Amino acid sequence: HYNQPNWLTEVQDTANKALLALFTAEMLLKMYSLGLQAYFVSLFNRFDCFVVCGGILETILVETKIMSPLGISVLRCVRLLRIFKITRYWNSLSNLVASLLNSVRSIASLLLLLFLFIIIFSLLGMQLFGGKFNFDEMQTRRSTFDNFPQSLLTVFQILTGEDWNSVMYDGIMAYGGPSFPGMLVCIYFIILFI
Amino acid sequence: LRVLRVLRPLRAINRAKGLKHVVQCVFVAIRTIGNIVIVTTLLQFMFACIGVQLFKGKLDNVLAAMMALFTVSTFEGWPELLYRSIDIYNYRVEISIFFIIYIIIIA
Amino acid sequence: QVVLNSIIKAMVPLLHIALLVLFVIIIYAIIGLELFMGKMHKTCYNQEGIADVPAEDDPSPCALETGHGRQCQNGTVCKPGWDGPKHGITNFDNFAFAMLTVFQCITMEGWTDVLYWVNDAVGRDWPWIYFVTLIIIGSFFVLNL
Amino acid sequence: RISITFFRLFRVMRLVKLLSRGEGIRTLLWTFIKSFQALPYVALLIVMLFFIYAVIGMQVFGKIALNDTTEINRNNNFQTFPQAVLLLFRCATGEAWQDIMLACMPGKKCAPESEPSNSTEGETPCGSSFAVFYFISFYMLCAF
Amino acid sequence: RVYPSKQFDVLKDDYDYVLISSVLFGLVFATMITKRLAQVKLLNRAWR
Amino acid sequence: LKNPIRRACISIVEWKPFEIIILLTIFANCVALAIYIPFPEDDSNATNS
Repeated sequence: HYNQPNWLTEVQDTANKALLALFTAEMLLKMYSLGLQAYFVSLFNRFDCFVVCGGILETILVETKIMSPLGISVLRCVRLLRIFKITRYWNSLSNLVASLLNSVRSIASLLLLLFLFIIIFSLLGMQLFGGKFNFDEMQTRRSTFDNFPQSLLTVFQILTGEDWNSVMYDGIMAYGGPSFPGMLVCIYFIILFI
Repeated sequence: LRVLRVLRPLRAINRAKGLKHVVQCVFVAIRTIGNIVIVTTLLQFMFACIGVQLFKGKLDNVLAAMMALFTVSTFEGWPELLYRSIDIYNYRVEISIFFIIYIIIIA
Repeated sequence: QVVLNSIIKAMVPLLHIALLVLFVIIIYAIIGLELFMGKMHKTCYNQEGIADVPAEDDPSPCALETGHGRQCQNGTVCKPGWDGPKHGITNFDNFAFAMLTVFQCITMEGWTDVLYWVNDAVGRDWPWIYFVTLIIIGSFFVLNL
Repeated sequence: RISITFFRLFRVMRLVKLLSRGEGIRTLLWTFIKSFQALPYVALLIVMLFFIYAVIGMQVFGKIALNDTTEINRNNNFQTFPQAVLLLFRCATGEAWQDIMLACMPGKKCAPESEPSNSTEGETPCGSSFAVFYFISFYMLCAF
Repeated sequence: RVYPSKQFDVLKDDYDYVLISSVLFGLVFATMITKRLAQVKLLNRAWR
Repeated sequence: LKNPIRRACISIVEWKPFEIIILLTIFANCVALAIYIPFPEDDSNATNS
């Protein structure tokens, strides 16, 4: 519960190792009661075998010294994966997670296309302004087009539609003051939204 | 508790019958919705415990601070969080991306 | 290539729908030109080129019928100027600027700001119907799309 | 002649006649505006939701303490019914309603004009620290 | 500072990196093209 | 319309590694345009050169 005691934390340690036994007795049984090549190939229990082997190896490793351990974190994460057994029952969540796993293969192309699109638009924005956000002012503007990462995050923020109007006003006022030829910048924003 | 005399529309709107079943289905799936909320809250508790035990060391709660931030981070305010934080400073910024992933998970 | 082809092909039959928005984005804009032609010219420059506000309040005109823009700062001057938009951009004059303003309003972002500005400039309760109709038409068009 | 210059709007109304020339698309309109068959039921539900969530705020958010440049002003007035409807509609669309939620705090003074409002005990007689959940529920219901 | 023997120890300051990269890339491209042409010629000669 | 040798012997260069090298060239161009340190007006610091 986020506390940092010492009298009970030690008690919290040894029991964890015992849990490994509680997470192993079935394993060998499934290697004994069921076939060697039958149980091992299901695409679900094989993940469980990998999880338990990684957990016991991590416990053995954290029994000794290790820099940036993360062993407790991953052990607790694989304890969350124990609820995946609870997910095996009441398949109303197993079907959802299976659909989520399936959808990534299709969505990869769309996310790649979106990333390329934001890349090209960020490059165009960097070319158009290139640090011309002087504004004849001193206050630190929340966005600028001088470096690649800041330009990329500015383009992302404009795409999200958050405070993009002020950014467009600043961009047009940088060079193209309100006039007949000063609106050429403005349309660049509009398309970038739609 | 002053002018509660508006029960007429409840009786009057009982003719279409095309939405009472909708209400019944919503209030029978609200249990699954709450269970999903609970498991997501448990995931948030896990991630927050990891993060605050490993980082965010002081020089709200492991299962409520993220919810309190979400009360202003409903996809309208998390960009405000980035806007304010663009100025510790870079110490565990991944929580923001976590505030992505969790929201993405919700999303 | 196949994904991009499918994306570009999907939007073609809906292209006609997009055309409708153009009409809308003109029609209501024209209404503003009838009702908000140079309504932001009058300002409240305190002494000389500086408004009697903390650079945030709209210097609404000292109208003959008081109630809006009372500018009771213990000594005020109401003169024509540009104290509307932060850069004099979204003023309803310069019809392209009116089109930009109506487009910024139709995206459901900050329309309350210009609503409050115009209400303070001309008066209360008169013009909100226009913005309400614009927003409901935008919602209906989003549903159609 | 303001408020009577609809005839010029009639000219822009002639632009609507262009939509007629899009007969092939006006059928879409003939299937939307004439779709008002199941629409009245949900419309009545949403307007009665607005009624029940509007009349309930009047007594619990009375004396809204309109003040200049403090996110609660004459434009942000609430005690008047049409302006309260305007404010709840603005909150419904999600236009920065977090500020509206943050504008009603238990420690915020609300129109210190009543006789038992002399701040003798240092208490602001304005709780209003329940509108967060109520407005969240309103947003969820309207979205649904 | 003086170098009696024309500074045989340090690389010259007028080294053209771009030309080296260009010639390397051209050599690789020519290798690939010639390999393809030779393979196609052998295949076509086999089938008369 | 001419296919004695050259047209026949040039349509054969459609290798997969050919397209791979073209994509690598495109990626290199994208990376080259990525940094392109901006300057106010014609600052030749041996990088843009």
